[PDB]
Amino acid sequence: SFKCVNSLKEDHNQPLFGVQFNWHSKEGDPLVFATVGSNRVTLYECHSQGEIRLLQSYVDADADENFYTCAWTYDSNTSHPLLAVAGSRGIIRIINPITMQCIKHYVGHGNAINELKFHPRDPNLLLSVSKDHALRLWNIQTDTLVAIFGGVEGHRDEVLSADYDLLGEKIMSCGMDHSLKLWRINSKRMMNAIKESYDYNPNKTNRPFISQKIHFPDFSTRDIHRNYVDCVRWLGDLILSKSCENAIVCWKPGKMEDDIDKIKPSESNVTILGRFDYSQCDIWYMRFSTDFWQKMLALGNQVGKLYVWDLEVEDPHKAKCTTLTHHKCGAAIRQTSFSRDSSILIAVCDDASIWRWDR
Ligand SMILES: Cc1ccc(-c2cnc(NCc3c(F)ccc4c3CCO4)n3cnc(S(C)(=O)=O)c23)c(C)n1
Ligand SMILES: Cc1ccc(-c2cnc(NCc3c(F)ccc4c3CCO4)n3cnc(S(C)(=O)=O)c23)c(C)n1
Ligand code: NA
Repeated sequence: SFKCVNSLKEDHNQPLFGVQFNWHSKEGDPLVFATVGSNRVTLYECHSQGEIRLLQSYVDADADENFYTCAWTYDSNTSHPLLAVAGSRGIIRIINPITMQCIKHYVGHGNAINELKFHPRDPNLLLSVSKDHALRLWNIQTDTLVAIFGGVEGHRDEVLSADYDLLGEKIMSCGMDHSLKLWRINSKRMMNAIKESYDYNPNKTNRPFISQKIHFPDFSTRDIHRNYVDCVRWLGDLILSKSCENAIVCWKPGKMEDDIDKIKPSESNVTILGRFDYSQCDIWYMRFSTDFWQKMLALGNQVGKLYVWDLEVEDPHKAKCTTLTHHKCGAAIRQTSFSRDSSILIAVCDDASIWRWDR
Protein backbone atom coordinates (compact mmCIF):
# COMPACT_ATOMS: atom_id res chain seq x y z
CA SER A 1 0.00 0.00 0.00
CA PHE A 2 0.98 3.69 -0.38
CA LYS A 3 2.52 5.81 2.44
CA CYS A 4 3.22 9.56 2.30
CA VAL A 5 6.98 9.89 2.75
CA ASN A 6 7.63 13.55 1.79
CA SER A 7 6.25 16.89 0.57
CA LEU A 8 7.79 20.04 -0.93
CA LYS A 9 6.55 23.49 -2.01
CA GLU A 10 7.82 25.50 -5.05
CA ASP A 11 8.86 29.18 -4.39
CA HIS A 12 6.44 30.71 -7.00
CA ASN A 13 3.42 29.67 -4.79
CA GLN A 14 1.34 29.32 -8.00
CA PRO A 15 -0.62 26.16 -8.99
CA LEU A 16 1.29 23.17 -10.33
CA PHE A 17 -0.77 21.99 -13.32
CA GLY A 18 1.38 19.10 -14.51
CA VAL A 19 3.68 16.35 -13.30
CA GLN A 20 5.38 13.55 -15.26
CA PHE A 21 7.90 10.88 -14.31
CA ASN A 22 10.45 10.21 -17.01
CA TRP A 23 9.53 6.63 -18.03
CA HIS A 24 12.60 6.64 -20.39
CA SER A 25 15.18 7.04 -17.50
CA LYS A 26 18.13 4.55 -17.85
CA GLU A 27 18.64 1.48 -15.58
CA GLY A 28 20.58 2.20 -12.36
CA ASP A 29 19.72 5.95 -12.59
CA PRO A 30 17.43 7.48 -9.91
CA LEU A 31 13.79 8.13 -10.78
CA VAL A 32 13.22 11.64 -12.15
CA PHE A 33 10.02 13.67 -12.55
CA ALA A 34 9.18 17.08 -13.97
CA THR A 35 6.62 19.58 -12.64
CA VAL A 36 5.10 22.53 -14.52
CA GLY A 37 3.48 25.61 -13.02
CA SER A 38 3.80 29.39 -13.20
CA ASN A 39 6.32 30.10 -16.11
CA ARG A 40 8.57 27.24 -14.97
CA VAL A 41 9.50 23.58 -15.46
CA THR A 42 11.43 21.87 -12.61
CA LEU A 43 13.18 18.49 -12.40
CA TYR A 44 13.51 16.39 -9.25
CA GLU A 45 15.17 13.09 -8.41
CA CYS A 46 13.60 10.56 -6.00
CA HIS A 47 15.96 9.13 -3.41
CA SER A 48 15.83 6.79 -0.39
CA GLN A 49 14.20 7.88 2.96
CA GLY A 50 11.68 9.79 0.82
CA GLU A 51 14.25 12.39 -0.29
CA ILE A 52 13.12 14.57 -3.26
CA ARG A 53 16.31 16.13 -4.62
CA LEU A 54 15.90 19.48 -6.49
CA LEU A 55 17.89 19.65 -9.72
CA GLN A 56 17.28 22.57 -12.06
CA SER A 57 14.49 24.61 -13.66
CA TYR A 58 13.78 26.15 -17.02
CA VAL A 59 12.20 29.61 -16.44
CA ASP A 60 10.46 31.22 -19.44
CA ALA A 61 11.75 34.69 -20.43
CA ASP A 62 8.06 35.81 -20.49
CA ALA A 63 6.89 36.27 -16.88
CA ASP A 64 3.28 36.00 -18.30
CA GLU A 65 3.85 32.45 -19.66
CA ASN A 66 1.92 29.72 -17.79
CA PHE A 67 2.98 26.16 -18.55
CA TYR A 68 0.06 23.75 -18.55
CA THR A 69 1.59 20.48 -19.72
CA CYS A 70 4.79 18.54 -20.23
CA ALA A 71 5.74 15.18 -21.86
CA TRP A 72 8.96 13.20 -22.06
CA THR A 73 10.60 11.69 -25.14
CA TYR A 74 14.21 10.93 -26.07
CA ASP A 75 16.65 12.06 -28.78
CA SER A 76 16.19 9.62 -31.71
CA ASN A 77 19.97 9.26 -32.34
CA THR A 78 21.58 9.52 -28.86
CA SER A 79 18.76 8.02 -26.61
CA HIS A 80 19.12 10.94 -24.21
CA PRO A 81 15.78 12.06 -22.66
CA LEU A 82 14.07 15.26 -23.89
CA LEU A 83 11.19 17.13 -22.32
CA ALA A 84 8.47 19.07 -24.17
CA VAL A 85 6.50 21.82 -22.40
CA ALA A 86 3.72 24.24 -23.45
CA GLY A 87 0.98 26.42 -22.06
CA SER A 88 -0.76 29.82 -22.35
CA ARG A 89 1.66 31.34 -24.95
CA GLY A 90 0.94 28.48 -27.41
CA ILE A 91 4.66 27.79 -27.83
CA ILE A 92 6.10 24.30 -27.71
CA ARG A 93 9.55 24.12 -26.14
CA ILE A 94 11.86 21.13 -26.43
CA ILE A 95 14.14 21.18 -23.40
CA ASN A 96 17.39 19.27 -22.82
CA PRO A 97 16.70 18.06 -19.23
CA ILE A 98 20.44 17.80 -18.44
CA THR A 99 21.22 21.50 -18.83
CA MET A 100 17.57 22.69 -18.98
CA GLN A 101 18.41 24.48 -22.26
CA CYS A 102 15.61 25.14 -24.70
CA ILE A 103 16.97 23.38 -27.81
CA LYS A 104 14.05 24.31 -30.09
CA HIS A 105 10.67 25.94 -29.92
CA TYR A 106 7.62 25.74 -32.25
CA VAL A 107 4.95 28.43 -32.47
CA GLY A 108 2.46 25.63 -32.11
CA HIS A 109 -0.93 27.32 -32.22
CA GLY A 110 -2.60 30.75 -32.25
CA ASN A 111 -3.85 30.03 -28.70
CA ALA A 112 -2.90 28.20 -25.49
CA ILE A 113 -1.83 24.56 -25.58
CA ASN A 114 -3.68 22.42 -22.96
CA GLU A 115 -1.83 19.09 -23.50
CA LEU A 116 1.19 17.46 -25.13
CA LYS A 117 1.55 13.71 -25.80
CA PHE A 118 4.30 11.75 -27.57
CA HIS A 119 3.44 8.86 -29.91
CA PRO A 120 3.80 5.52 -27.95
CA ARG A 121 6.00 3.91 -30.69
CA ASP A 122 7.70 6.93 -32.32
CA PRO A 123 9.60 9.41 -30.13
CA ASN A 124 9.65 12.04 -32.88
CA LEU A 125 5.85 12.50 -33.13
CA LEU A 126 4.35 15.04 -30.77
CA LEU A 127 0.64 15.81 -30.45
CA SER A 128 -0.50 19.20 -29.09
CA VAL A 129 -4.13 20.09 -28.24
CA SER A 130 -5.23 23.71 -28.15
CA LYS A 131 -7.76 26.39 -27.21
CA ASP A 132 -7.92 27.13 -31.00
CA HIS A 133 -10.21 23.99 -31.24
CA ALA A 134 -7.59 21.90 -32.99
CA LEU A 135 -5.00 19.16 -32.47
CA ARG A 136 -1.65 19.30 -34.26
CA LEU A 137 0.80 16.44 -34.97
CA TRP A 138 4.47 17.50 -35.21
CA ASN A 139 7.56 15.65 -36.35
CA ILE A 140 10.29 17.08 -34.06
CA GLN A 141 13.03 15.28 -36.03
CA THR A 142 12.37 17.28 -39.27
CA ASP A 143 10.59 20.27 -37.54
CA THR A 144 7.43 19.76 -39.60
CA LEU A 145 3.73 20.09 -38.91
CA VAL A 146 2.45 16.70 -40.14
CA ALA A 147 -1.30 17.32 -39.63
CA ILE A 148 -4.01 19.58 -38.18
CA PHE A 149 -7.08 17.82 -36.70
CA GLY A 150 -9.84 20.32 -36.80
CA GLY A 151 -12.05 22.21 -39.13
CA VAL A 152 -15.58 21.91 -40.40
CA GLU A 153 -16.41 18.73 -38.32
CA GLY A 154 -13.64 19.05 -35.69
CA HIS A 155 -14.05 20.28 -32.11
CA ARG A 156 -16.33 23.39 -31.83
CA ASP A 157 -14.64 24.76 -28.67
CA GLU A 158 -11.30 24.55 -26.73
CA VAL A 159 -9.68 21.06 -26.81
CA LEU A 160 -8.58 20.00 -23.31
CA SER A 161 -7.07 16.56 -23.66
CA ALA A 162 -6.09 13.80 -26.10
CA ASP A 163 -4.50 10.35 -26.03
CA TYR A 164 -3.04 7.83 -28.44
CA ASP A 165 -4.18 4.20 -28.23
CA LEU A 166 -1.55 1.55 -27.37
CA LEU A 167 -0.44 1.01 -30.98
CA GLY A 168 -0.52 4.75 -31.80
CA GLU A 169 -2.93 4.01 -34.70
CA LYS A 170 -5.56 6.43 -33.39
CA ILE A 171 -6.21 9.39 -31.15
CA MET A 172 -9.18 10.23 -28.90
CA SER A 173 -9.58 13.95 -28.09
CA CYS A 174 -12.04 15.80 -25.86
CA GLY A 175 -12.92 19.29 -24.78
CA MET A 176 -15.26 22.19 -24.00
CA ASP A 177 -17.86 21.19 -26.63
CA HIS A 178 -18.65 18.11 -24.36
CA SER A 179 -17.50 15.80 -27.16
CA LEU A 180 -15.02 12.96 -27.52
CA LYS A 181 -13.68 12.54 -31.06
CA LEU A 182 -11.67 9.71 -32.67
CA TRP A 183 -8.96 10.44 -35.33
CA ARG A 184 -7.35 7.48 -37.10
CA ILE A 185 -3.71 8.14 -37.98
CA ASN A 186 -3.12 4.74 -39.69
CA SER A 187 -5.19 5.84 -42.76
CA LYS A 188 -3.31 5.74 -46.10
CA ARG A 189 -3.39 9.61 -46.09
CA MET A 190 -1.89 9.89 -42.56
CA MET A 191 0.71 7.10 -43.04
CA ASN A 192 1.81 8.87 -46.24
CA ALA A 193 1.91 12.29 -44.46
CA ILE A 194 4.11 10.84 -41.67
CA LYS A 195 6.51 9.20 -44.23
CA GLU A 196 6.77 12.46 -46.19
CA SER A 197 7.47 14.43 -42.95
CA TYR A 198 10.49 12.19 -42.38
CA ASP A 199 11.65 12.66 -46.02
CA TYR A 200 11.44 16.47 -45.68
CA ASN A 201 14.66 18.47 -45.57
CA PRO A 202 14.07 22.18 -46.37
CA ASN A 203 17.79 22.54 -47.29
CA LYS A 204 17.33 19.93 -50.08
CA THR A 205 14.04 21.16 -51.65
CA ASN A 206 12.06 24.24 -52.73
CA ARG A 207 8.65 23.07 -51.54
CA PRO A 208 7.18 23.99 -48.15
CA PHE A 209 6.11 20.93 -46.17
CA ILE A 210 2.40 20.44 -46.93
CA SER A 211 0.54 19.80 -43.63
CA GLN A 212 -2.63 17.64 -43.76
CA LYS A 213 -5.82 19.34 -42.62
CA ILE A 214 -8.13 16.61 -41.30
CA HIS A 215 -11.60 18.15 -41.03
CA PHE A 216 -13.56 14.97 -40.19
CA PRO A 217 -13.16 12.66 -37.17
CA ASP A 218 -13.70 8.90 -37.53
CA PHE A 219 -16.19 8.93 -34.58
CA SER A 220 -17.77 11.53 -32.33
CA THR A 221 -19.99 11.47 -29.23
CA ARG A 222 -21.47 13.99 -26.83
CA ASP A 223 -23.38 11.26 -24.94
CA ILE A 224 -20.89 10.45 -22.16
CA HIS A 225 -20.63 13.70 -20.14
CA ARG A 226 -22.88 16.80 -19.79
CA ASN A 227 -20.05 19.36 -19.26
CA TYR A 228 -16.39 20.13 -20.34
CA VAL A 229 -14.48 16.85 -20.92
CA ASP A 230 -11.07 17.68 -19.47
CA CYS A 231 -9.20 14.32 -19.46
CA VAL A 232 -9.21 11.22 -21.71
CA ARG A 233 -7.08 8.01 -21.75
CA TRP A 234 -7.30 4.81 -23.70
CA LEU A 235 -7.58 1.56 -21.68
CA GLY A 236 -6.94 -0.94 -24.50
CA ASP A 237 -9.89 -0.59 -26.92
CA LEU A 238 -11.94 1.19 -24.15
CA ILE A 239 -11.88 4.84 -23.15
CA LEU A 240 -11.63 6.49 -19.74
CA SER A 241 -12.84 10.11 -19.65
CA LYS A 242 -14.00 12.61 -17.05
CA SER A 243 -15.84 15.85 -16.77
CA CYS A 244 -16.42 17.93 -13.59
CA GLU A 245 -19.33 15.63 -12.55
CA ASN A 246 -17.32 13.62 -9.93
CA ALA A 247 -16.97 10.63 -12.24
CA ILE A 248 -14.58 8.86 -14.60
CA VAL A 249 -16.65 7.00 -17.21
CA CYS A 250 -15.37 3.85 -18.89
CA TRP A 251 -16.96 3.49 -22.29
CA LYS A 252 -16.57 2.41 -25.91
CA PRO A 253 -17.89 3.59 -29.28
CA GLY A 254 -20.65 1.44 -30.72
CA LYS A 255 -22.53 -1.47 -29.17
CA MET A 256 -21.07 -3.97 -26.67
CA GLU A 257 -19.66 -6.35 -29.33
CA ASP A 258 -18.59 -3.71 -31.94
CA ASP A 259 -14.87 -3.79 -32.73
CA ILE A 260 -13.24 -0.30 -32.51
CA ASP A 261 -11.66 -0.75 -35.98
CA LYS A 262 -15.09 -1.52 -37.55
CA ILE A 263 -16.66 1.70 -36.12
CA LYS A 264 -17.78 4.02 -38.95
CA PRO A 265 -17.89 7.89 -38.66
CA SER A 266 -21.74 7.81 -38.63
CA GLU A 267 -21.80 5.49 -35.49
CA SER A 268 -24.47 6.91 -33.17
CA ASN A 269 -24.18 4.53 -30.18
CA VAL A 270 -21.86 4.25 -27.17
CA THR A 271 -21.63 1.53 -24.50
CA ILE A 272 -20.89 2.38 -20.86
CA LEU A 273 -18.88 -0.36 -19.14
CA GLY A 274 -18.67 1.33 -15.76
CA ARG A 275 -18.22 4.54 -13.85
CA PHE A 276 -15.80 5.43 -11.06
CA ASP A 277 -17.38 7.96 -8.76
CA TYR A 278 -15.55 10.13 -6.22
CA SER A 279 -16.17 13.33 -4.28
CA GLN A 280 -15.28 17.03 -4.32
CA CYS A 281 -13.66 17.16 -7.82
CA ASP A 282 -16.24 19.27 -9.58
CA ILE A 283 -13.93 22.11 -10.79
CA TRP A 284 -12.57 22.22 -14.37
CA TYR A 285 -8.93 21.26 -15.11
CA MET A 286 -8.22 18.11 -13.02
CA ARG A 287 -6.29 15.22 -14.59
CA PHE A 288 -6.28 11.49 -13.92
CA SER A 289 -3.35 9.23 -14.85
CA THR A 290 -2.60 5.54 -15.26
CA ASP A 291 0.71 3.82 -14.48
CA PHE A 292 2.92 2.32 -17.21
CA TRP A 293 1.30 -1.15 -17.24
CA GLN A 294 -2.27 0.34 -16.76
CA LYS A 295 -2.76 -1.76 -13.62
CA MET A 296 -3.69 1.45 -11.71
CA LEU A 297 -5.61 4.71 -12.16
CA ALA A 298 -5.10 7.81 -9.99
CA LEU A 299 -6.98 11.12 -9.51
CA GLY A 300 -6.70 13.84 -6.88
CA ASN A 301 -9.67 15.96 -5.79
CA GLN A 302 -10.09 19.70 -4.98
CA VAL A 303 -9.49 19.18 -1.21
CA GLY A 304 -6.25 17.12 -1.43
CA LYS A 305 -7.60 13.58 -1.37
CA LEU A 306 -6.15 10.94 -3.79
CA TYR A 307 -8.21 8.10 -5.30
CA VAL A 308 -6.36 5.08 -6.70
CA TRP A 309 -8.19 2.35 -8.58
CA ASP A 310 -6.84 -1.17 -9.11
CA LEU A 311 -7.73 -2.03 -12.74
CA GLU A 312 -6.36 -5.64 -12.45
CA VAL A 313 -9.89 -7.14 -12.43
CA GLU A 314 -11.96 -9.07 -15.06
CA ASP A 315 -14.23 -6.13 -16.08
CA PRO A 316 -13.83 -2.33 -15.69
CA HIS A 317 -16.80 -1.88 -13.28
CA LYS A 318 -15.06 -4.27 -10.76
CA ALA A 319 -12.12 -1.82 -10.23
CA LYS A 320 -11.05 -1.64 -6.54
CA CYS A 321 -10.62 1.78 -4.98
CA THR A 322 -8.05 2.94 -2.36
CA THR A 323 -8.11 6.49 -0.92
CA LEU A 324 -5.03 8.36 0.30
CA THR A 325 -5.15 11.36 2.63
CA HIS A 326 -2.71 13.43 4.72
CA HIS A 327 -3.84 16.05 7.29
CA LYS A 328 -1.39 18.64 5.81
CA CYS A 329 -2.53 18.03 2.15
CA GLY A 330 -5.65 20.21 1.62
CA ALA A 331 -5.15 21.99 -1.76
CA ALA A 332 -6.59 20.84 -5.16
CA ILE A 333 -4.51 18.02 -6.75
CA ARG A 334 -4.28 18.96 -10.47
CA GLN A 335 -2.25 15.96 -11.70
CA THR A 336 -0.55 12.79 -10.47
CA SER A 337 2.21 10.61 -11.92
CA PHE A 338 3.38 7.07 -11.18
CA SER A 339 7.02 6.02 -11.57
CA ARG A 340 7.51 3.44 -14.37
CA ASP A 341 7.53 0.54 -11.78
CA SER A 342 4.59 2.21 -9.86
CA SER A 343 6.67 2.21 -6.62
CA ILE A 344 6.13 6.01 -6.30
CA LEU A 345 3.09 8.24 -6.88
CA ILE A 346 3.61 12.02 -7.01
CA ALA A 347 0.68 14.49 -6.61
CA VAL A 348 1.01 18.26 -7.38
CA CYS A 349 -1.28 20.96 -5.96
CA ASP A 350 -2.77 24.46 -6.40
CA ASP A 351 -0.63 25.80 -3.53
CA ALA A 352 2.60 24.72 -5.41
CA SER A 353 3.11 21.64 -3.19
CA ILE A 354 4.43 18.22 -4.26
CA TRP A 355 3.41 15.06 -2.41
CA ARG A 356 5.32 11.78 -2.59
CA TRP A 357 3.62 8.45 -1.88
CA ASP A 358 5.73 5.26 -1.78
CA ARG A 359 4.30 1.75 -2.29
C1 LIG B 1 4.76 3.11 -46.12
C2 LIG B 1 4.86 3.70 -44.75
C3 LIG B 1 4.32 4.95 -44.45
C4 LIG B 1 4.54 5.49 -43.19
C5 LIG B 1 5.26 4.78 -42.23
C6 LIG B 1 5.36 5.34 -40.86
C7 LIG B 1 4.23 5.45 -40.09
N1 LIG B 1 4.26 5.86 -38.79
C8 LIG B 1 5.40 6.14 -38.20
N2 LIG B 1 5.39 6.44 -36.88
C9 LIG B 1 4.14 6.50 -36.12
C10 LIG B 1 3.49 5.14 -35.98
C11 LIG B 1 4.10 4.07 -35.35
F1 LIG B 1 5.32 4.28 -34.82
C12 LIG B 1 3.52 2.83 -35.20
C13 LIG B 1 2.24 2.63 -35.69
C14 LIG B 1 1.60 3.68 -36.35
C15 LIG B 1 2.20 4.92 -36.50
C16 LIG B 1 1.24 5.83 -37.23
C17 LIG B 1 0.00 4.98 -37.34
O1 LIG B 1 0.37 3.62 -36.95
N3 LIG B 1 6.63 6.10 -38.92
C18 LIG B 1 7.92 6.40 -38.56
N4 LIG B 1 8.73 6.29 -39.57
C19 LIG B 1 7.95 5.89 -40.65
S1 LIG B 1 8.78 5.85 -42.22
C20 LIG B 1 9.79 4.42 -42.23
O2 LIG B 1 9.62 7.01 -42.23
O3 LIG B 1 7.80 5.72 -43.26
C21 LIG B 1 6.63 5.73 -40.28
C22 LIG B 1 5.76 3.50 -42.60
C23 LIG B 1 6.54 2.61 -41.67
N5 LIG B 1 5.56 3.00 -43.83
C1 LIG C 1 -5.77 30.34 -11.92
C2 LIG C 1 -5.68 29.31 -13.01
C3 LIG C 1 -4.84 29.48 -14.10
C4 LIG C 1 -4.83 28.52 -15.10
C5 LIG C 1 -5.68 27.42 -15.02
C6 LIG C 1 -5.64 26.39 -16.09
C7 LIG C 1 -5.10 25.15 -15.85
N1 LIG C 1 -4.88 24.24 -16.85
C8 LIG C 1 -5.20 24.53 -18.10
N2 LIG C 1 -4.94 23.63 -19.07
C9 LIG C 1 -4.30 22.35 -18.79
C10 LIG C 1 -5.31 21.32 -18.31
C11 LIG C 1 -6.31 20.82 -19.11
F1 LIG C 1 -6.50 21.39 -20.32
C12 LIG C 1 -7.17 19.81 -18.73
C13 LIG C 1 -7.05 19.28 -17.45
C14 LIG C 1 -6.07 19.78 -16.61
C15 LIG C 1 -5.20 20.79 -17.01
C16 LIG C 1 -4.31 21.14 -15.85
C17 LIG C 1 -4.71 20.13 -14.80
O1 LIG C 1 -5.83 19.37 -15.32
N3 LIG C 1 -5.80 25.74 -18.43
C18 LIG C 1 -6.30 26.25 -19.59
N4 LIG C 1 -6.85 27.42 -19.41
C19 LIG C 1 -6.71 27.72 -18.07
S1 LIG C 1 -7.49 29.21 -17.53
C20 LIG C 1 -6.25 30.45 -17.51
O2 LIG C 1 -7.98 29.03 -16.20
O3 LIG C 1 -8.44 29.55 -18.55
C21 LIG C 1 -6.04 26.70 -17.42
C22 LIG C 1 -6.50 27.31 -13.87
C23 LIG C 1 -7.48 26.19 -13.66
N5 LIG C 1 -6.47 28.23 -12.89
NA1 NA D 1 14.32 27.67 -27.76
